[PDB]
Amino acid sequence: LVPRGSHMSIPFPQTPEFSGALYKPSRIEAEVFDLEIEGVLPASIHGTFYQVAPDPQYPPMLGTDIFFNGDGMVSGFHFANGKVSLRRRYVQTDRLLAQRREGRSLNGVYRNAFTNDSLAAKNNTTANTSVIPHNGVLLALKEDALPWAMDLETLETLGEWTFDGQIKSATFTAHPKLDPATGNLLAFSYEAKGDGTPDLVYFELSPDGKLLHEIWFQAPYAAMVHDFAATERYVVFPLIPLTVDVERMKNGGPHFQWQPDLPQLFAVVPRNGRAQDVRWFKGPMDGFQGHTLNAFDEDGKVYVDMPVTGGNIFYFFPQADGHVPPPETLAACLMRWTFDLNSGRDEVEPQPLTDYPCEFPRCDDRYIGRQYAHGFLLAFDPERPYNPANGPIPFQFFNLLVHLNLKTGLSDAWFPGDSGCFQEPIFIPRSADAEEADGYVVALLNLIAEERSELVVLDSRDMASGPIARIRIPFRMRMSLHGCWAPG
Ligand SMILES: [Fe+3]
Repeated sequence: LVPRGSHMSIPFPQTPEFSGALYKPSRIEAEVFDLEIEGVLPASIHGTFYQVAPDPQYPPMLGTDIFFNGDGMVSGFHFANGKVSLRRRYVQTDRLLAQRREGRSLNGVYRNAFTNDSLAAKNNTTANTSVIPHNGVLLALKEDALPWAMDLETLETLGEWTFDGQIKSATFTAHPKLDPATGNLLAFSYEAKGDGTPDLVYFELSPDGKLLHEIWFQAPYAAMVHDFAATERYVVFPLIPLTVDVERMKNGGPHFQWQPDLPQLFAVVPRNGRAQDVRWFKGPMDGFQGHTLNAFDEDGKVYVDMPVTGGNIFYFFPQADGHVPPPETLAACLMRWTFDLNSGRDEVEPQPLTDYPCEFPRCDDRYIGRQYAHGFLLAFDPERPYNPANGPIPFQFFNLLVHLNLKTGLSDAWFPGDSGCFQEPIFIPRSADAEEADGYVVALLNLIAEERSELVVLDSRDMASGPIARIRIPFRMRMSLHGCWAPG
């Protein structure tokens, strides 16, 4: 390093979080006016697939970092009349612009601003986790701060979005939902009054941005609430056993720490209710709640479907003794939780809906919060062939794109070959008439031995047959986090 002097950018680390087809940095802001398509893209698909990826503008100041900490890079694939175009742009966060001003990374440990350079922006957010259309803009979200608005067509950054000053929490979820009956934005905040606070808030916003209802209450301790579930009548907050200690953070340590002897906790509250209506339920220890597939309620009972994993998958938030289990050890599958508000019992056990591990679930947007029978999922089957030119098996490697029928319990999956894996899918209805889950499943396919990327389109009526269309991208797309479909 010394012979590089002080005027070069420092090298990226040679760690797994910066290596291979999935995690090597890209940093490409791009416009591709027309994409090559193999196969036949249905001409009736009309709208934009937005996705956000962490994609660090600079090598991290500390010489190491986690995937979840990268500057948000939003892609929009716009589908019209059989043609697809791509725009990819950074969210111009205060954090990004400060780093660009200095020409280097100014930010330290994930969600620990005490370890930043004093020239870092005050707002620590990277707006890197999800995207959703709301009130005429695209919101780029990350759960440590308010979201950042972008122009739906150009992906120009509009600024921090405060919802016309109505949202008074310190943070806003990256897992809001759109209510399919009203178009309301259903959202929440944890650590809602600052670092380490136990405050939780539910928010409900009209499609035109008006705050319709809020419910402030407190958890028994500060914990990660990554995703949530909203039904017709209830909201459920899953508190993952990852706890916050501000003193540990002042000393340079991680924002969260896994607690292996702390029950999974759920707060269940009426959607139009108040703090005093909150009820708490407890699940097993040493397990953690994945992303919500869907949820609904009927009579006394709230049902929530999600992956549940039997131990700490977050190696960067280790328990106090430093131990982290080998990810391969951990039992995971899709589960249904049932919260019976009329029962005597606080204690819940999740019931399996699959016998295989999976993540990145997607239901039909039109059935969010309602009784439903279908989900799309990514899964990893370790017995499928794996081309050794892929390199070592990366974090968030999923070699199957799956349609699960909840009525029969059967799965219909596409395997893309031994050099392929997937990013989070979206579902596009075949028409506004179409029955539940009848349409197209669209996802990025990473061809990791070639370091190439395609956006694939499958027909939900026959997933095993593979793509009806493969949209070739002329550069490698880094692994992403969440995306959404915005219908024209
Ligand atoms: Fe998420």
